[PDB]
Amino acid sequence: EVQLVETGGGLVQPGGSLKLSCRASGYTFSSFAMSWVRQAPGKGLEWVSLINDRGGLTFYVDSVKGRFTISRDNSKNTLSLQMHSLRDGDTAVYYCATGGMSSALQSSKYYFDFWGQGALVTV
Amino acid sequence: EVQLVETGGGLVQPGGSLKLSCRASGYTFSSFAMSWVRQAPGKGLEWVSLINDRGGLTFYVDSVKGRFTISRDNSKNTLSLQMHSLRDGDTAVYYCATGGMSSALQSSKYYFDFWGQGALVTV
Amino acid sequence: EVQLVETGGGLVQPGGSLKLSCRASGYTFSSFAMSWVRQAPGKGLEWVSLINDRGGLTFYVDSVKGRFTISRDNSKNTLSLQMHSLRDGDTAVYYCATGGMSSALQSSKYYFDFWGQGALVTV
Amino acid sequence: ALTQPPSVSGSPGQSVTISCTGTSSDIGSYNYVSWYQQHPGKAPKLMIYDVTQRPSGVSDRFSGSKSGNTASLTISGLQADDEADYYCSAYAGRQTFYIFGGGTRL
Amino acid sequence: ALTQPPSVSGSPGQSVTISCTGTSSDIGSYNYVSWYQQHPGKAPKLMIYDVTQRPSGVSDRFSGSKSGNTASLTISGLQADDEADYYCSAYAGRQTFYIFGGGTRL
Amino acid sequence: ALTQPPSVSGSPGQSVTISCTGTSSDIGSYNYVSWYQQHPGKAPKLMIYDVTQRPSGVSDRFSGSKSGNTASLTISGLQADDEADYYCSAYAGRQTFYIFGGGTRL
Amino acid sequence: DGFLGAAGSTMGAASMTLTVQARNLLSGIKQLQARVLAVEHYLRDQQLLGIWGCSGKLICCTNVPWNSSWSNRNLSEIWDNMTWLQWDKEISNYTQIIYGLLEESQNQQEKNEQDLLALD
Amino acid sequence: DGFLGAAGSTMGAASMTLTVQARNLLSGIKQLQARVLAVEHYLRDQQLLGIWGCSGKLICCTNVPWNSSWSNRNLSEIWDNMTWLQWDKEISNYTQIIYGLLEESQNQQEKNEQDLLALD
Amino acid sequence: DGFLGAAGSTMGAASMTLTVQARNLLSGIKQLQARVLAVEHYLRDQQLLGIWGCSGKLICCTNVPWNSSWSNRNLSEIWDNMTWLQWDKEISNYTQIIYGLLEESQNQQEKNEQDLLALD
Ligand SMILES: *[C@@H]1O[C@H](CO)[C@@H](O)[C@H](O)[C@H]1NC(C)=O
Ligand SMILES: *[C@@H]1O[C@H](CO)[C@@H](O)[C@H](O)[C@H]1NC(C)=O
Ligand SMILES: *[C@@H]1O[C@H](CO)[C@@H](O)[C@H](O)[C@H]1NC(C)=O
Ligand SMILES: *[C@@H]1O[C@H](CO)[C@@H](O)[C@H](O)[C@H]1NC(C)=O
Ligand SMILES: *[C@@H]1O[C@H](CO)[C@@H](O)[C@H](O)[C@H]1NC(C)=O
Ligand SMILES: *[C@@H]1O[C@H](CO)[C@@H](O)[C@H](O)[C@H]1NC(C)=O
Ligand SMILES: *[C@@H]1O[C@H](CO)[C@@H](O)[C@H](O)[C@H]1NC(C)=O
Ligand SMILES: *[C@@H]1O[C@H](CO)[C@@H](O)[C@H](O)[C@H]1NC(C)=O
Ligand SMILES: *[C@@H]1O[C@H](CO)[C@@H](O)[C@H](O)[C@H]1NC(C)=O
Ligand SMILES: *[C@@H]1O[C@H](CO)[C@@H](O)[C@H](O)[C@H]1NC(C)=O
Ligand SMILES: *[C@@H]1O[C@H](CO)[C@@H](O)[C@H](O)[C@H]1NC(C)=O
Ligand SMILES: *[C@@H]1O[C@H](CO)[C@@H](O)[C@H](O)[C@H]1NC(C)=O
Repeated sequence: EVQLVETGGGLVQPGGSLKLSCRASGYTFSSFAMSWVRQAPGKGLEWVSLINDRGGLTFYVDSVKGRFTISRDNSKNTLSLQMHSLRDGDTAVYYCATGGMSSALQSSKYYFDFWGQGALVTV
Repeated sequence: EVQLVETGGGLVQPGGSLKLSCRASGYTFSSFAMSWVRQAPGKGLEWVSLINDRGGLTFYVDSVKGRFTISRDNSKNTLSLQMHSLRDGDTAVYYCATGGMSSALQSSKYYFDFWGQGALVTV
Repeated sequence: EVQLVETGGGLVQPGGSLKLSCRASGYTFSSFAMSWVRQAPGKGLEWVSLINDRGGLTFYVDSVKGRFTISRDNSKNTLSLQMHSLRDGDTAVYYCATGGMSSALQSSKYYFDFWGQGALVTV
Repeated sequence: ALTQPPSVSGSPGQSVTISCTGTSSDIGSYNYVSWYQQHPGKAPKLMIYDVTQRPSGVSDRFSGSKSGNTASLTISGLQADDEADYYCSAYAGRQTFYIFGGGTRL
Repeated sequence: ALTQPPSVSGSPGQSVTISCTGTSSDIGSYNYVSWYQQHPGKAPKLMIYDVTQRPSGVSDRFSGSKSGNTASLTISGLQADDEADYYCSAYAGRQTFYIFGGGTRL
Repeated sequence: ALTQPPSVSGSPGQSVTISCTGTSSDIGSYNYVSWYQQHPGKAPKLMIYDVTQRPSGVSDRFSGSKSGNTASLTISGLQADDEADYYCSAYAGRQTFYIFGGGTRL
Repeated sequence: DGFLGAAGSTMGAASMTLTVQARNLLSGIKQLQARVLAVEHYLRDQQLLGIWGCSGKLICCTNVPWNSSWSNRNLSEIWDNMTWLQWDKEISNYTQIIYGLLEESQNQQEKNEQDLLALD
Repeated sequence: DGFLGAAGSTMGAASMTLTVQARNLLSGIKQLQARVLAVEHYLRDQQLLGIWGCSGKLICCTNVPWNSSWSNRNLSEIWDNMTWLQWDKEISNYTQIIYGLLEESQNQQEKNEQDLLALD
Repeated sequence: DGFLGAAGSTMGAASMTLTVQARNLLSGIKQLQARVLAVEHYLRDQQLLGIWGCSGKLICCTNVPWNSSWSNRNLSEIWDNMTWLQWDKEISNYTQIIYGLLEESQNQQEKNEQDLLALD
């Protein structure tokens, strides 16, 4: 019913850039906050970035604050993460997920409600 | 004339909690700011916490900011410090004292005007 | 046409103080922001302090924030830097310069437009 | 990061608990400690949210709680298909939004 | 913390000075450097407050001053009963409310 | 601080480039990277401001640009009188107003 | 839509048109009296927002907790399945209680701010 | 107490009833003129608070130092042993001086804020 | 100078007299109607400043970018070589466009602030 599919690039060299986009279906995209979470090949999960439902207010983990841009287009049902510099430590499977925030008039979340399949970004 | 008497617990194990209360008499309790100061058995004095005369605005030293709660009841003439975690470094004689702040319409203090006898908290 | 001449003291011992003043001519003093830049005898240039055109709003580099005072008198066409403590690392040629800021209704600068000859402060 | 046991196991049908331990600024202060189950080769799915809440569609064998700075997930009636890498995720305020623990191989 | 001499002494009747040295962010910037006298086995009592002020009931032998980042307490007419651990306490702003120095055994 | 080559040189009349490399929080984010020429024994004078702008009175042989976090000054038609210590100066926001690089001996 | 277009909309959607109704609040002796009374009403509402510590804001968050006795509906139920007319009727009997609490909250805040500012 | 109940109280105690008097400030041709003048007075006071940089506040701290010539009483003497009526009489002759200084202070603050905002 | 003394001055210099004109904005049936209309005008301007998120400020910076089609003059040219009367004529045709953008900007800001406050 609810689906999220990540599409993006493959192998990037240090100092370059790569845009990763998550396409959503099966739910009202504009009604939920979206976030990106990554998993290094040999580690667990870590949070990368969070964007609210409107898209005007964003938050990042400090390690990517000057490198990654998160944006969304609620008419295209598309979430995009544009990454710069892309250091060797950034190799990971990146996932888009629904949840992580709620816009004051909605019940609290503070959890990631729905996950996509993920895409592997290799530096 | 003016008196402050500390009452509280004795020996506590790490990870527990202990409430220490100072009873005041001989002056108008609600007219003065109150604070807690502690002295480790082999050291000098250090400031722990400060509460204003009304009780709504409080300040703490960073080492106890996530562990100690300071509150007062101006109808009961009682100052209470509820401590959590209580690490080995927290063993000390704790004193309650009058002074340390003044509520804008009063002459400046920035000193501890009156001290109680103190109570020893052992971890 | 445009001139800036630094006048100040010579050799100072650690723990003392020294006032250095820059006299301006050839332009409207009150129309430009002023700043101080210093060069250690064997190094390059570093920014020390910045004062706006009115003189009410000032900025300092962290290494001198608690030691140096920058002020200006737009009627006397005089920029003054009063330095305290003056550690061995403060030996340098100090220069006054026009530029470094613009008061919102002026085109952007963010550069030092005009430099004086400099004066050597020795600790 | 949050601390989790590297590996947890038990007999089929046994109730097995996976703990997660943080500090007062995260697990302690906020009652938002979700749990995820990540099957090898698959994306994580949500198993527990808030502290005691279970998403619709999730079996009633998965439950948990919080005490002090320690949160736990208890899986009753352990099945062969429940062995997966489990993660805890705690809200840590506005400065640090989420902290994940190391994975536990059940 | 503020620096104080570990031990100070003198002949009875002599004027003896106990110094306290801080930095510009505390003793220097704020003229609030109080002094306390702690008799062994007793709670500290206030001896000096602000910089030059003396609480009512305190003998006029206790006085002090401040210059630069150094504050001092001078006890004229030293008595046998004046030997106690003396402390300085300086206001250090809103981020750090009070800083105490090490005690001086008079 | 910004990184500059310790020494740069070339034949008279040759176009010689002096680079300056910073990070994203300074050269990258703000297009305010000025260049100064300091003759030995003299105060620095402004040669380039903003990124591509030249002050009036400055010869058209001095020009520059910015790409990524690297800024550069190119001096075409090198003259004997152009050998001086050159500095780059980048705006780094409100917290750090200006950062200068090490000097380059041309 | 225009003035009151959101009147039948849910509470959430109508919050995006707060400026439209606000603009239309201000926009022979009896007619002059009517204009004077309209001005006094407007000023009474502005004074009340001032006292609460909101001043020039259309959406103002406060420090007064919800009692749960005033209304026990879910947050999503109130914002997604009700109009403002229904809500106003639902909590009419508690309006003055809420207003009193808001005034007290701001008074404490002002004193705490003053005392916080008094610290050197 | 209610409206003006604190009139005989000390300056300190009466500061906790500032909202009560404020509410009572706003609450045939001659009567209409009287209402219009009451509105103009209220707005003049609100405009004056706006100019000083206070806006919707009942207690507003400023950057104007006390001259000491206006009044040389102790801080505790003024707040604990005087009423507001006595204080108003005591400094009546300096009211316009204080107001002028407050206006100038805000003007400088606004320019400094604008220039601070202009920094990239 | 006094009221409107800066009318012929450059835009920059006249910004230092904004309080003087402001004070002079507020300062038989037809005369009463005139006073009532003056009050309504004043309140309309104050409401408009409130909606934009400026409230009690004479200089208010915003988040609306300059289009460059409204006016393509240099910043120093506008502030040093023009009066406010000339400027008002120069951009009269774009006044309502600018006002509309300002209203929208504040609405988004208010929602973002509310959602920022909602984070635990
Ligand atoms: C009226 O109610 C219906 C309910 O199905 C809703 O779809 C529609 O958008 C509403 N229209 C409004 C509030 O203008
Ligand atoms: C709810 O209202 C009742 C009075 O109707 C009061 O007694 C109770 O304390 C209120 N609850 C809270 C949490 O204030
Ligand atoms: C309100 O939330 C509770 C859970 O706390 C749920 O059981 C109930 O059905 C909800 N009601 C509505 C109308 O959403
Ligand atoms: C308000 O009180 C009256 C008392 O008669 C009651 O009939 C009415 O239903 C109440 N309304 C609400 C919303 O509680
Ligand atoms: C009136 O003055 C007396 C003085 O003793 C005081 O105790 C009392 O509280 C005052 N009452 C007021 C201000 O209402
Ligand atoms: C006090 O007022 C007098 C004028 O009566 C003035 O000359 C003096 O400078 C004022 N003091 C201060 C500190 O401004
Ligand atoms: C005011 O303070 C001074 C000390 O600075 C003191 O001598 C005087 O007696 C005080 N007066 C009152 C009325 O408190
Ligand atoms: C104000 O000035 C008049 C001048 O005659 C004087 O009589 C009066 O006492 C003064 N009032 C104050 C409070 O200084
Ligand atoms: C009028 O214009 C002249 C132009 O030379 C200027 O010098 C003068 O200051 C102006 N006076 C004003 C605006 O009052
Ligand atoms: C400038 O105005 C035109 C309409 O006249 C508009 O199409 C254009 O997008 C505007 N520019 C910007 C940067 O918004
Ligand atoms: C405006 O600035 C441009 C440079 O961007 C310059 O060429 C032009 O002459 C300037 N015009 C005025 C009137 O200052
Ligand atoms: C406004 O539009 C009218 C259309 O006739 C035009 O004549 C006038 O010059 C315009 N004014 C400006 C400032 O663009």
